[PDB]
Amino acid sequence: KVFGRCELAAAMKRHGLDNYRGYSLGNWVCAAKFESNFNTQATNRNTDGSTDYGILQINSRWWCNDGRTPGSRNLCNIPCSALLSSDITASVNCAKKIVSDGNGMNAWVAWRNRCKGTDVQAWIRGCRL
Repeated sequence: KVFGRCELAAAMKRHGLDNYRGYSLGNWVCAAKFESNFNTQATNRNTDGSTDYGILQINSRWWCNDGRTPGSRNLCNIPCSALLSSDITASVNCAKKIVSDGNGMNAWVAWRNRCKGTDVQAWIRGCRL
């Protein structure tokens, strides 16, 4: 499923991400944007050998089991491919765990590299929420 920006912000807010663990909604929307799109089925391969899966760009090193890398810690207890669902609930739940268990959003590679330091609230401006 593809979302538009405000559509996705509204869905993430409905799922409790606004201000979760201290992070305003735009942080989460920011880290979802990949290859010019918001797509539940997207994957981003990284040069460190890991891959970011799905709408919330969850990284396979620690958080999900990609089925290929031996010794995967799989902290969200989910196959990575299962984060490519049309319903965002599993991805939300895993992202909440990243930030909570990982002690802040520096634990989320996509956000750390692509969103940290920017005016993240721009991602939710102009939307019904």
